[PDB]
Amino acid sequence: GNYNYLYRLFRKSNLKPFERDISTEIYQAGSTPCNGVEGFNCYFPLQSYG
Amino acid sequence: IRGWIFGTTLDSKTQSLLIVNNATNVVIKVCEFQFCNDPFLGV
Ligand SMILES: *[C@@H]1O[C@H](CO)[C@@H](O)[C@H](O)[C@H]1NC(C)=O
Repeated sequence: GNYNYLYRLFRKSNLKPFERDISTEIYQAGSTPCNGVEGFNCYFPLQSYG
Repeated sequence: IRGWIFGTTLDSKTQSLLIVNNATNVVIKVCEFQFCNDPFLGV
């Protein structure tokens, strides 16, 4: 299984044309602030292709 | 005046544009810069 290729799975808004976003900030999917700490409702925005 | 810096957070975890005129050539980069509180040059 090759996991070197990634794709962003969450983002607060859609990308504008030809916009590139490489930030790895933890996406807060809930009402609880993550403060850079992963956990419940606090996900890494990138995910590997299988 | 020598340059401009553009971005959203103007710090790391994201990219930010930097344009700087040295003395004979303008350098433009988009690295994930960690800018200082009061950035400036040391001429
Ligand atoms: C650009 O960054 C700002 C920073 O808060 C954000 O509000 C805005 O949604 C971002 N632009 C896009 C297209 O997501």
